Amino acid sequence: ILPVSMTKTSVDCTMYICGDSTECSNLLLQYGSFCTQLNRALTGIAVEQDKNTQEVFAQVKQIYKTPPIKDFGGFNFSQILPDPSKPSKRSFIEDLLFNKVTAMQMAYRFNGLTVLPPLLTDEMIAQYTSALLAGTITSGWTFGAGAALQIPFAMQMAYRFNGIGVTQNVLYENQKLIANQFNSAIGKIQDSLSSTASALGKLQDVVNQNAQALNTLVKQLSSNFGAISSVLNDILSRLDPPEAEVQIDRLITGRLQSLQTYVTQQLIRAAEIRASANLAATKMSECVLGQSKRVDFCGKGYHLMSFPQSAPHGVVFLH
Amino acid sequence: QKLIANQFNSAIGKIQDSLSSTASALGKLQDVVNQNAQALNTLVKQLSSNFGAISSVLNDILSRLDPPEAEVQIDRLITGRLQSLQTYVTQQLIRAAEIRASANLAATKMSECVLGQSKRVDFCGKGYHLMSFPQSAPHGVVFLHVTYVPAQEKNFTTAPAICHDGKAHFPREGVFVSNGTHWFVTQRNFYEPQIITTDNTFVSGNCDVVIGIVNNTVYDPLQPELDS
Amino acid sequence: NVFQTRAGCLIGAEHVNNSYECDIPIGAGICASYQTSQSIIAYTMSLGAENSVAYSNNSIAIPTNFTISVTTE
Ligand SMILES: *[C@@H]1O[C@H](CO)[C@@H](O[C@@H]2O[C@H](CO)[C@@H](O)[C@H](O)[C@H]2NC(C)=O)[C@H](O)[C@H]1NC(C)=O
Ligand SMILES: *[C@@H]1O[C@H](CO)[C@@H](O[C@@H]2O[C@H](CO)[C@@H](O)[C@H](O)[C@H]2NC(C)=O)[C@H](O)[C@H]1NC(C)=O
Ligand SMILES: *[C@@H]1O[C@H](CO)[C@@H](O[C@@H]2O[C@H](CO)[C@@H](O)[C@H](O)[C@H]2NC(C)=O)[C@H](O)[C@H]1NC(C)=O
Ligand SMILES: *[C@@H]1O[C@H](CO)[C@@H](O[C@@H]2O[C@H](CO)[C@@H](O)[C@H](O)[C@H]2NC(C)=O)[C@H](O)[C@H]1NC(C)=O
Ligand SMILES: *[C@@H]1O[C@H](CO)[C@@H](O[C@@H]2O[C@H](CO)[C@@H](O)[C@H](O)[C@H]2NC(C)=O)[C@H](O)[C@H]1NC(C)=O
Ligand SMILES: *[C@@H]1O[C@H](CO)[C@@H](O)[C@H](O)[C@H]1NC(C)=O
Ligand SMILES: *[C@@H]1O[C@H](CO)[C@@H](O)[C@H](O)[C@H]1NC(C)=O
Ligand SMILES: *[C@@H]1O[C@H](CO)[C@@H](O)[C@H](O)[C@H]1NC(C)=O
Repeated sequence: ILPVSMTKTSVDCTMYICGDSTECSNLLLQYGSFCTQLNRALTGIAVEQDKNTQEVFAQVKQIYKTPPIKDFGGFNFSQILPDPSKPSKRSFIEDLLFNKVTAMQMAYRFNGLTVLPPLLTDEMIAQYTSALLAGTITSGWTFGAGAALQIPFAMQMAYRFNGIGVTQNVLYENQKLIANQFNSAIGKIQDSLSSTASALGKLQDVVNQNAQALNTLVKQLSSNFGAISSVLNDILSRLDPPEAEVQIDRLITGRLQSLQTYVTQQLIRAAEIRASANLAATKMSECVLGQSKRVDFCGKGYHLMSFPQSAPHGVVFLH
Repeated sequence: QKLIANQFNSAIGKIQDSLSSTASALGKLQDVVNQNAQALNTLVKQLSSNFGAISSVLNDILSRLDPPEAEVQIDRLITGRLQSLQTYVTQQLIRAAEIRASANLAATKMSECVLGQSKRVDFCGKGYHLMSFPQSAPHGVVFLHVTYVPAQEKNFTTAPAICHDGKAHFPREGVFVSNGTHWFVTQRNFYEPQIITTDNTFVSGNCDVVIGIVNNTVYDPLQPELDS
Repeated sequence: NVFQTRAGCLIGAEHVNNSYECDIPIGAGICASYQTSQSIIAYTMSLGAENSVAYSNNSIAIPTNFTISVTTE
């Protein structure tokens, strides 16, 4: 399991610092481009948050669809292939995942800390991971090397053994024995996903970091920073413009700094992700679309194929 | 070889136009330059901010005030400016880690792509990979990945195996194909059908196991020799 | 002339059913573009052409010919 994109955030710095107040908002202009260079930082994040989801999931130029009649030789893919019944069209296993990953946002937009929507819907991501999977099944591994080429699936596993040094005469003789072992293996994933909350603990932390970083960024409004009171509207009602300058500029310089701390946290955290969205984009090319000769890159043991499955703000491979 | 010469020499021909006619070609590199000139330019405009001081020109306050009061005013400029560098540096260290991550991916290719041949799919570019040509660029590097992409297709009926005497013949490398009459073995990624012989295939098991095996005759090179 | 997205209420762009490559991304799978008397349009992003790969258990497709393509990374 890998994180891919992190929650796209955007801060309104004029509104967070001086809440809806004229006497204060004028003062924030002296500090100048601080406000305007944050949103240049939080935009550079939110742009590559689309680039990550772009590079990982869509490496394929066309969207393939699963052929209706399934003879794979006993391999039962119904689990990982899309289900038309659900209102959103997503494979059975993805649904087990979206249930794991999960006022609060009413007190975030009031201050400025908003959440932009991701470019690609959770629905569209499910159409890619249907194609990639539908290419891997039918077309072999060549659909990423060019136009897809259909191949009998049971003959594909005969190749993917010739990679790991098991001569293909082992497959066809064992095909039924492998069908049972494969179809049962996919059977165990369901329980390990559904019965264990720590399954997505990577992704659930990627979400619990932002909701932790934004929530803390709102509590920062409660700090005096040496000012006589933390409510911007008290000081203005309680003091003259001459003295409020001394008091307010202690709040601004404090709050405006509490964003530059938040942004600096994101840029770092968004580099942590941009490093994981490469490892996810590297697998997706070298693991799903190919066969990986790299030991323990695609998981313990000799590697045959991988099945991508979308997850909230992340991706889940079945190796 | 000649057919590839024309296809290769023409491929390099197209790169020129795609480079010269499209400004977005280097848009990665041109942004790497446009970030610093954007970060430094902003770092100069920061000198125009009052930070709560009575005026933003350091030489005004000193001319306009005593040393006792200027301490109160100047230390608002310093603490502001000195912070506006710690913001700039923090931006660079992050941005220079973004690059240090890309200069590894460029150093990894240069070893595993140019100097070798990469078995890693879509690491060295879409399609099977042959070689890469590094080309310098300002504050960057530009690879020319020469890749092998199959083109024309034909539907072939295939079978995993062949019953000859009941021994199941499997291909050493390649698969069995049929144009509808004759069964041929051919290599996967290019169509070069050869006649099925005991030296194109190897023997394993029997016909009571394999699923999908088809009947045929497997030509034997030896039989016509001893028949001589 | 007010279109509704999943991202939010959009104003000033005619909705278009013709899904193209994303030009100006917006959010929740909507992309806007100035291509069209001209005006701004907005439409559901296209993922690329849909292609059914004909699949059957006895059939394989082996390429008879190739091209050498040079790509710039
Ligand atoms: C693939 O496996 C699934 C479940 O492992 C099969 O679906 C089940 O089919 C039985 C009937 O034999 C029903 O009683 C169950 O309710 C079904 N379960 C689910 C989750 O749908 C499916 O038939 C198998 N397909 C193939 C081709 O073997
Ligand atoms: C290889 O191992 C598999 C299981 O790992 C064996 O298949 C099992 O055989 C026993 C009979 O002794 C059955 O009770 C199980 O149901 C089988 N499992 C499956 C998944 O089919 C198989 O027999 C072993 N083969 C050899 C040659 O030892
Ligand atoms: C393989 O494809 C190449 C082109 O992709 C073919 O070469 C072309 O052949 C036509 C004749 O029909 C000429 O007009 C072109 O000038 C050729 N192109 C080049 C670059 O030489 C080639 O004939 C094909 N080979 C097979 C066996 O189909
Ligand atoms: C399938 O390919 C085989 C081999 O090329 C064809 O058999 C040959 O056909 C040619 C005429 O097309 C004859 O001159 C040869 O004598 C045949 N070979 C033998 C060993 O008899 C066959 O005709 C092809 N069939 C189809 C449907 O394409
Ligand atoms: C390929 O030929 C073999 C014989 O060379 C066929 O084997 C026959 O199978 C049936 C069904 O079990 C038996 O009743 C016959 O006795 C077998 N023939 C012999 C000579 O033993 C085989 O069926 C053929 N392939 C297919 C797909 O039918
Ligand atoms: C192979 O058969 C399928 C069956 O529908 C067809 O769509 C496809 O075009 C055929 N291949 C070629 C090269 O025409
Ligand atoms: C291929 O599928 C057909 C049904 O379309 C079936 O009759 C045949 O036995 C299958 N062959 C193999 C090898 O799976
Ligand atoms: C899109 O097409 C449907 C039917 O194809 C039509 O009812 C609908 O009005 C179209 N959308 C717009 C914005 O015209």
